[PDB]
Amino acid sequence: MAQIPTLLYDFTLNGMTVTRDTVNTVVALEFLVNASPDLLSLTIGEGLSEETKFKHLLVKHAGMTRKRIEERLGRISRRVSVTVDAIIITNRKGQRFEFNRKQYLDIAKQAMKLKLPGINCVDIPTALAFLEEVLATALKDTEGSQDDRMALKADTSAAINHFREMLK
Amino acid sequence: KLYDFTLNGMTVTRDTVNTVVALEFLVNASPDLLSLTIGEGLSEETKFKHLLVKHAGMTRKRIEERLGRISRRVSVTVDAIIITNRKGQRFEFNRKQYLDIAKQAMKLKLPGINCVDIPTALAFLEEVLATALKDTEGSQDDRMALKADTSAAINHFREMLK
Repeated sequence: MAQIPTLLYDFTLNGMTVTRDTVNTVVALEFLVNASPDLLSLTIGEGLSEETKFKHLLVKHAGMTRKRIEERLGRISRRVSVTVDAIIITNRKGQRFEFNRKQYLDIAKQAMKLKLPGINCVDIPTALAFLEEVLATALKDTEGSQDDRMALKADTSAAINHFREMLK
Repeated sequence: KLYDFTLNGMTVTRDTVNTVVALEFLVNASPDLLSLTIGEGLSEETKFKHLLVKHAGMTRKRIEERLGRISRRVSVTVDAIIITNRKGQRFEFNRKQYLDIAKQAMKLKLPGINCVDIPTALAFLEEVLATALKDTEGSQDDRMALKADTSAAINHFREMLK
């Protein structure tokens, strides 16, 4: 077993206090609905089920700092509504998309623990979705050093190719 | 071959390497990277403890590679380990105190995927999947879906490197 290394109510959203778990689910769903088709494709790729899209977006956002996810919450707070039973996302045209809170809080807990129900393996695609965020963040962190960026790409490329060969 | 390591002309043990490397990460990793790798809500000592045990799990080849790349940002003195950030600011840590904390950190068994080094994390996932794909008791349909989904995830990951 493995899990996302980033592990209540200490966040605020539309005048109400919420958990980090709720914030992560809200921000992931809002991105799912309102990111441009191009940004969504670049972020998670194509051919995923809606629940798997959420899982991969969730673990990327669950790694954000408090500071950065509070900045996100502020930017999108007016687009979201957390009710007793639902998380409701409004798109740029005013259409509302309802997501069952229970259902997505359970999906989120699966994803944070990299669990696949009924399958004896870590959720490898979700773990790789998280590692993509690690890579993207480490790459920005080198952008004033061509050497450090090259070493990071070369070392990661070697590892990802070794992992390709294992499946070939 | 040298049993210990060389840092800025000084012979240092793996214990010192692990502590230097973890402290350099703590100081110079972006807050975004730190959150991804160890989470938040940790005290300053606990941040180091988590970073220590994670870097201690890196192979010698990978840690010796890291050591070379950070050597220009670190200094080991009798009393202190000194980390310099990209702005020239110096952050100093009592060397004996943090070597002692490191011995305690070595006792931690953390559940998070260890991603202070991305190849290390990918090697863990590769091993875990190889095991699952070989235990043919369970569902062949499940295994073929997992293999297909993982290949697609690897292809999406690869795209970030071009």
